[PDB]
This record gives sequence, C-alpha cells and structure tokens, in this order.
Amino acid sequence: IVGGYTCGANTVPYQVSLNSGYHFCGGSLINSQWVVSAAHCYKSGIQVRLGEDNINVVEGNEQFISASKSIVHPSYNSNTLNNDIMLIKLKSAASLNSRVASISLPTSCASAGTQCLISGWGNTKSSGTSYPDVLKCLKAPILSDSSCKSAYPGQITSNMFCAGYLEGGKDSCQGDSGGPVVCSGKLQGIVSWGSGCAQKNKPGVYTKVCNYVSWIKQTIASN
Ligand SMILES: NC(=[NH2+])c1ccc2[nH]c(-c3cccc(OC4CCCC4)c3[O-])nc2c1
Ligand SMILES: [Ca+2]
Repeated sequence: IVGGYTCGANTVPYQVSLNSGYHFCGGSLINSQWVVSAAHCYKSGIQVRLGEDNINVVEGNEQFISASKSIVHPSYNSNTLNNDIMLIKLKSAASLNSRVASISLPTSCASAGTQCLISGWGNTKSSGTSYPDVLKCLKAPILSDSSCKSAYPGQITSNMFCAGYLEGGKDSCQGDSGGPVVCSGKLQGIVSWGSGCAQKNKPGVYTKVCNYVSWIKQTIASN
C-alpha cells in the first residue's frame, strides 16, 4: 500500500495473508471455511494465515490453515486479467472471534464516489521496494467508469472498476493483490492490477465483486 497508514492490530479481521514460505498475496475471509482472492495469485502449497498484523512475528491471534483447494474462475484470462477472482476452501474451519471475522458479500454494486478501505502487506514505495511487517490501510474512492476507461483505454472490462487518486501518491501495489476493497461493510473489490504504483493518472484496478456473487454462492454450495 503506498501512501497509506498502519491499520492497527486486528482492526481488519477479515484480511488474510496467502503464504508459501513468504507472504505473496492477500485475500478476504467470507465465511469460516472460504476465502476470496485473485485468480492470478494461484499457486499450490498455499497456507492461509488469519489474525495477522506483523507477518514476521507470531504475536498471538494467528491461525495458520492450509488450503484444501483453490478454485480459479473458469473464464479467468491471464493476459487481460478479466475474471481475476479465486475462491480458496480451508482444510478446517477457522475459529471466528473479534480478531478473525468474515466480511459480507454485496447485494448491489457500489457507485462512483463511494469511499472504501483497501489493505495489505504490499510494497509501500512507488519507486523501489519496501515491504512492511504490519498491515497497511488506505481509504480511497471508486472512480467513474469514464475516468477509468480514459486512464486505461481498451483494458477495462465490465468486471473491473478503478479506485484511487489520479494525482498519484496513494495506491495498492505489489503484494496487495488478492486483498480486499470494502465499502460500507461489503466486499466490493479484490486488488487486481495497476501500471506501476501510485503514478499520476494510473489508478489501481479492482475485480468488481458484485458481478460474481451468484457464482461465489453456487460454487461454495457445490464444494
Ligand atoms: N498498482 C496497483 N494498484 C497494483 C495492485 C496490485 C498489484 N499486484 C501486482 C503484482 C505485481 C507483480 C506480481 C504480482 O503477483 C504475482 C506474485 C504472486 C502471484 C502473482 C502482483 O500481484 N502489481 C500490482 C499493482
Ligand atoms: Ca504475526
């Protein structure tokens, strides 16, 4: 997260770290056995780490659970990143409490101007790499579709939306992919991609979760 602030320990209880010997993507807990992340974060050997703040220190509240299976959306396109969403089923259910809680899926899509919270352990520099030990937060608004398509002509599909600041300075970045974009307590986006991090007129692009709620529900119901 570039231009953000330290969230405070366990203040984002639905945030998870996908780990394979190091943190490589974020994700969101939607019920005690499933996590939603981005399809491009897919790899085998994923251990999901819940209740984290410092990902390099066991401070208490952490729950490390292996993924039993990861379901990449069947229409995921790795060249355009269209349908960049993945569901991860946990080997055992997590124990939910005030520090580990799930976030609600939306019933309607959010409008431009809606303020959301984006979080993650990704790079905090736009020019260089500085990875934090604790979770960083950024409050950012959803941009209009016209500003988004004007910034990335021919690359935005209806399953994507832009959020951020056109003046540059605040953005999600490498290591934040797969994590949450929460607006008024509903999960509206998944960190997907961007051009560099926090550059002027290049806002971050997110997977539009409201377009996938029936897919998520039907997939969870059959697995
Ligand atoms: N500027 C942004 N809003 C942005 C947000 C998330 C990003 N994630 C990445 C990213 C870059 C290189 C490799 C990645 O993931 C690979 C390692 C884990 C598997 C895929 C990224 O997510 N760039 C990103 C840029
Ligand atoms: Ca820790």
